[PDB]
Amino acid sequence: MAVTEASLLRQCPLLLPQNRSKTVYEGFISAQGRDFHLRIVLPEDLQLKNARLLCSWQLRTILSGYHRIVQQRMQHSPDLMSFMMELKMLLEVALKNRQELYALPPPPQFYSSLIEEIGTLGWDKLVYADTCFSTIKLKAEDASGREHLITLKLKAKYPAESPDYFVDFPVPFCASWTPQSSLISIYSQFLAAIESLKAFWDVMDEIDEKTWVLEPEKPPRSATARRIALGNNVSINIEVDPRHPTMLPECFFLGADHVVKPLGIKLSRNIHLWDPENSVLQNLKDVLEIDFPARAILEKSDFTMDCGICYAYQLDGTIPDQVCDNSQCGQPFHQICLYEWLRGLLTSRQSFNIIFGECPYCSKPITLKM
Amino acid sequence: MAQDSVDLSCDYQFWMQKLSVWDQASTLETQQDTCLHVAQFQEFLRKMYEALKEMDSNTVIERFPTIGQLLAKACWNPFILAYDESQKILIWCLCCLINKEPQNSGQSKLNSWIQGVLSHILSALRFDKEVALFTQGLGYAPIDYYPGLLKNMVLSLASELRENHLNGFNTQRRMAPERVASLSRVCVPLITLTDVDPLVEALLICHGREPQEILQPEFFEAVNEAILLKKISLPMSAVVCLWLRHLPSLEKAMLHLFEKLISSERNCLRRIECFIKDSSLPQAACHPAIFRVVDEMFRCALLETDGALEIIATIQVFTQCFVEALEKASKQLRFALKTYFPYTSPSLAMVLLQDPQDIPRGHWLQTLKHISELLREAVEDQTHGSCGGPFESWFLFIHFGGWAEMVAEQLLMSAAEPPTALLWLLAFYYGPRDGRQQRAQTMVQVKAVLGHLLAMSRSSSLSAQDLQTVAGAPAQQLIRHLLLNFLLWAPGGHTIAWDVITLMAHTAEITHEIIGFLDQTLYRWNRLGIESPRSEKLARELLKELRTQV
Ligand SMILES: [Zn+2]
Ligand SMILES: [Zn+2]
Repeated sequence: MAVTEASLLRQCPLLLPQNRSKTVYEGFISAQGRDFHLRIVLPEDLQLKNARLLCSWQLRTILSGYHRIVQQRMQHSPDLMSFMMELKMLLEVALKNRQELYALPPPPQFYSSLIEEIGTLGWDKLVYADTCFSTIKLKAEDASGREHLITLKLKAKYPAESPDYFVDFPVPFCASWTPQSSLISIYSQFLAAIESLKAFWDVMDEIDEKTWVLEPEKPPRSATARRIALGNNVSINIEVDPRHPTMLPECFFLGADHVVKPLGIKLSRNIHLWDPENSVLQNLKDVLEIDFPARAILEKSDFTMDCGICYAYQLDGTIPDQVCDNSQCGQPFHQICLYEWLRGLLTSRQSFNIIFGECPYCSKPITLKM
Repeated sequence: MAQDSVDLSCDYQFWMQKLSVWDQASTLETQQDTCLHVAQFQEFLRKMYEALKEMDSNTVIERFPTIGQLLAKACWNPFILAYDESQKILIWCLCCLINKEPQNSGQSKLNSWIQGVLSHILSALRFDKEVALFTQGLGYAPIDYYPGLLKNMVLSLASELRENHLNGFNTQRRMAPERVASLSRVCVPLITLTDVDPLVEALLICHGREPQEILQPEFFEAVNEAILLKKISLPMSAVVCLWLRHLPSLEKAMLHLFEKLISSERNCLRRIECFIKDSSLPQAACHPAIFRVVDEMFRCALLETDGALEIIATIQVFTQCFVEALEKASKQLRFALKTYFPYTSPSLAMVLLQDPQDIPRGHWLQTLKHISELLREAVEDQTHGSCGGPFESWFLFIHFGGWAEMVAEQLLMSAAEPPTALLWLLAFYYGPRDGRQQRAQTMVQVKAVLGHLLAMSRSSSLSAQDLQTVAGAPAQQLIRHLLLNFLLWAPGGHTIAWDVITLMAHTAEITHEIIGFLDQTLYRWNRLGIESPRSEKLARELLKELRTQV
């Protein structure tokens, strides 16, 4: 209702006014099926500019951080009713964020059904389960003999709503979930999607075997790009379409302007000779009319010696000179890029011509002297 | 000799009651309001100038009632007196009201008042006190330090903005966002003042971390307008960031390209190429966000007309500029072509990107014959994992000039036994979304027409009526254009071109269309470096004379 005579009853039922002059309320306040203790005190008059509000330690740890907002709302809010509406909203938010600490599943259905279902799959499948039992991860095989993992994240009510499925492979995976469905169902759909993309996989497997793939180093299964190296200090990057892998790829050239140009010309002349019945390599070799090196250098690949902020060599005469003091990063930078970055971060502090801060990549102490 | 007073006597009262509301813009709301209306005020003063110039002072009393109050109110408002020409005109109006030989005291008082207000404009010390005091001692007049002070004032401000940008999420000294908006409003009336340009470029590059827009859209529009008339000359990074923070400004800029291809410079592709390269759109369109929105305005125009040849050519020019700038300035880590052209198979684009400068003139046939095959697959065999439809694969193919126009000329070069796949490509060009029955009927008509044309070419120089027989619909523009390509190609041309052109140019639309066609063709030839000087001179003369009919 509008007035605070029946609306306050209806919208905060478990707040009971103690005093006849309705000034002290005490009781509980509700949020996502959970009641929090709360005790409020007004002045002699109905002004919230000054009021007491005490809570249980349950409620304060959950309204941790938002303390200043609530304190502000005490002073800014006109009526008590609206202040409570706002505090229930606010409370909902603070709970929905830290949903990790605050939950309880319905065991009689849940834990047993999930273990029945993992038995229905087969214990050869399951590879990981989280202590909250929320995330689990299963495995499958290709006919080619490739492992593909699938992460599910489960809610408090597993069979009721959909579980969030996360998978590596590059086409979007679609799983028809029903309330009747279960882990065997989505797993069968996953095996179907695996067998669909077999051809893309074959392509990328053949490439990563018989060629020096360069910068998807140890590439994922999501990865469509393969910067292949050829000759010396020149590369061709190659993006492949999953639905049509054997089809012509997107390819272009990085390196020396004088070496690449005749290659682009030869490509232009031979592109009509592309054929999606052979292999990608077996087509590219006769299209660009050259052979590849099979790992010409395995040790000293092109360790990226670029700014790791601007990703360029040769920024305004400057060289990547400022580096990381770390064995695992060793990442060069520029003065200018790394100065504009460190002057940003909140952690950084500046002496006379020195700034100490965190390396962007590894977050270790790095020093810059202008 | 119609109004001479009425519209102006209304505007007078409007402006005078508005100046009274405004004066001196010492607040927020007077400022925003002045910056809006000022442009019209300028025109009003030009008309007022014309009115007072033609007549004389001190004799006539038409609007002499309140001209004084108007010019005063104007002068003490500095957002008026700093706009493009307002001050110069305001001087003029007071110069007209002066009198050489005052008789009544009113004329002398007026002249004195005029000297007073002029002196206020030019030479009044409304500045800080101690700085005024310091200079007189050193023997400096206002003029010979005003410039440095401004310059040194501007640089200061620019640094502060520069520093506010780097202090993103830092415990110090946040430049109060009120002052940034204030500066943005103050730069607007004086954007054509060269001395401030340093401030603009800093305001646009120093976006800040505030999630709301701290600058107000009166500012973006002024900069945007002024980039396009070439009255400010910023650097490219500034305009790219203006485009990327204010999409309605990129619409108003890409519309200013469509007026360039519709009104002013119809079918002069050299002036369009010059405009596009000089404008920054190609450089700015390396950003995928701006190419998806610039491409969406081209599509809207491609649909409003049902495939106007004038739009197509502009798109071809744009795409050629864009390509060598995507290429030019992204060495490592560039965006993948399915990100600019996200609907088609990337394969197809990767083919159509290959410039025909790079290919021998003889191997163009093979490349086209291959493209045709892959396009036929993409349209007719419309299965999952392909285009959205025929229109999309079309709209791609349209972006790449060179390929689309060489088709007819290669059919003529291989006129004996034309390849059906090329016939398919050509028929597809002039109409997609037809269905095989239509495309087949069109193709067989075209093949018969090609049979007629090879016979006619290997014959002597014949009439134009023999051509109107086979010409004699939904498939007219294809046959028209093929016949024009025949005229330019065959050496039987340059004798009987006029005879066909006059008959074909029924309306003005077909004439304009043919002009456009010929311009596109000469641009294309001169670009690809493919030329037969017969056709060059022929087309130039025809274009010259057809530009007269309009
Ligand atoms: Zn750098
Ligand atoms: Zn590091």
